[PDB]
Amino acid sequence: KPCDTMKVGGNLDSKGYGIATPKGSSLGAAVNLAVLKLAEQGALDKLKN
Amino acid sequence: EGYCVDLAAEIAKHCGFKYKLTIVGDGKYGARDADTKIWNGMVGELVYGKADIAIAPLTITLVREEVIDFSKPFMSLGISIMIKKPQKSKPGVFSFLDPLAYEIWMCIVFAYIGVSVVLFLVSRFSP
Amino acid sequence: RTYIVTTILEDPYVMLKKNANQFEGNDRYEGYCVELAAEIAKHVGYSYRLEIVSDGKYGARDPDTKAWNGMVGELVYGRADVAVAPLTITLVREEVIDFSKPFMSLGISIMIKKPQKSKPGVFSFLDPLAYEIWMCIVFAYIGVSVVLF
Amino acid sequence: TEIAYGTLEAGSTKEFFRRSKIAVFEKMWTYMKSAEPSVFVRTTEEGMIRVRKSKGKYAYLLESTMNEYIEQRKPCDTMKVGGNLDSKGYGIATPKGSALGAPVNLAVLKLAEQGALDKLKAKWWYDKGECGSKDSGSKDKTSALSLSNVA
Amino acid sequence: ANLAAFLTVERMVSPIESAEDLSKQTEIAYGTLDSGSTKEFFRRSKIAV
Ligand SMILES: O=c1[nH]c2cc(C(F)(F)F)c(N3CCOCC3)cc2n(CP(=O)(O)O)c1=O
Ligand SMILES: O=c1[nH]c2cc(C(F)(F)F)c(N3CCOCC3)cc2n(CP(=O)(O)O)c1=O
Repeated sequence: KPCDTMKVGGNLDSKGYGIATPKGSSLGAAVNLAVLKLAEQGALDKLKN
Repeated sequence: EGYCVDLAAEIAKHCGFKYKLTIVGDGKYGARDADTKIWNGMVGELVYGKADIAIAPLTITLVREEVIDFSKPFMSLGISIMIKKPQKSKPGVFSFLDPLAYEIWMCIVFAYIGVSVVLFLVSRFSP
Repeated sequence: RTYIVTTILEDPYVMLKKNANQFEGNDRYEGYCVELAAEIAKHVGYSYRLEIVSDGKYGARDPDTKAWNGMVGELVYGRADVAVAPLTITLVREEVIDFSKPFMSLGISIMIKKPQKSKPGVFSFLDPLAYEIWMCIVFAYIGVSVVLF
Repeated sequence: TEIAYGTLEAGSTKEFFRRSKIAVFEKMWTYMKSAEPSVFVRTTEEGMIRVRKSKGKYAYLLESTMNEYIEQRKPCDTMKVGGNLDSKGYGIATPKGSALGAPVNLAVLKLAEQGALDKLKAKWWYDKGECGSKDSGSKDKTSALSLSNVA
Repeated sequence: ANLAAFLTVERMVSPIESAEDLSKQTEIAYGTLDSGSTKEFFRRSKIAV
């Protein structure tokens, strides 16, 4: 609200948020596999919608 | 509740471990001072062991890779332009010559003068 | 030591040079990934060697034979060191080889015929009624003038 | 339903539209799987022939980088609309157990933060192409009337 | 006919479409945040635009 603005044009740079983990952690590779699994199944686009 | 809550729920579903939704103390993302060289926020919680994993929109930079690791980005984004929605503005005096033309009216007036010259040349040269 | 860099002929990433018969070494090609690997070798400081894959395949695991082909299979069986190519980061490829962070994100768009301003002149004037009602209008005009005279 | 649309006959695009969960894209995959005739093509150039010989009656779906590259090539008669449908991205590959992948990723982040990658994009996409400038607003905002009727 | 065409649809359009539209004009201004990585991006840029 109040639905009064709009965004035009494409993106200007290559930005991206990802899951952070400390170095030397054993869970980073299964977390990355879970991120890839959620990306390929389109559930992230469903949550985006 | 929100996006990252369901994201952590999907992480715990597809990985099978208990989680603990905690809040950062200072409310900062992460920054390294030039003097103390001490990271703050969620970055400082991950470096100094105050946190275990951070599920939050943190910007993946080179200076943050030097202390901790990062996964692949789930949602890409970029720098955008914010303007207001163009509503109806008062057009005013420009409304009179607004439709069909901006320059062709002068051609209409010049052809009017030319046809008037032709009419005077025909009508006032018969004797 | 030396290092093997593999890629595939794709535009504009790997393109044939004009004097390809008159060139030698890694400078026989040109494009995006060539200068990308040049910047990587500049910021790291190692010698490389540009290679071309044989089968023309990117990477795929045949489930009957449980075998990978292309540059993925070249990296698994040790035929290459670092693959510098636009290879799609999928779930099935993470389990066999590692990947860096994505440098250029992309998506799926729509390609259309891109119509231009094809607006003709006099032929657009007699559009809205017909090109044949006007002749009947002129014929009825001259007929009514004959009636009046 | 007038202007048709198609994808490539084999590849991860067909696996994406086939295994989609959105009902809109599900109806798209149902229409492209039940079209008469087949909207699928074998190569990219076959899709270019199928688009250019339809005069605005057929569209082709592809990657955004390839679409922006073809848009910047001759005869400069294509254009790309809409946002990205998926969060796809390419990265530098290395085998598992290699000691070089993390310094390669450090170099990738260094080239991304210094903006040299966007400079290479502007070099090999905008400057190398045979089309005009990125602003195609030459008589693309005609407010009132074409002057050809008046002429 | 054309005045009825204007009074029929009333399709309001945007004056700014691309990122080059900001450099193309000077009447409408534009800004970023006073401190942050956005200022580091626009400060250390190499593109003349
Ligand atoms: O790993 C893959 N990487 C790919 C990379 C690219 C490119 F964009 F050139 F980098 C392409 N193209 C896009 C469309 O025009 C033809 C070439 C296809 C790829 N495919 C086949 P997919 O299965 O259809 O995605 C892969 O499998
Ligand atoms: O690591 C960082 N992550 C950030 C993440 C976000 C958000 F998008 F909310 F996730 C934002 N915002 C963008 C606009 O809405 C307000 C907050 C700022 C961030 N900043 C500050 P920057 O340096 O100016 O980018 C960081 O430093």
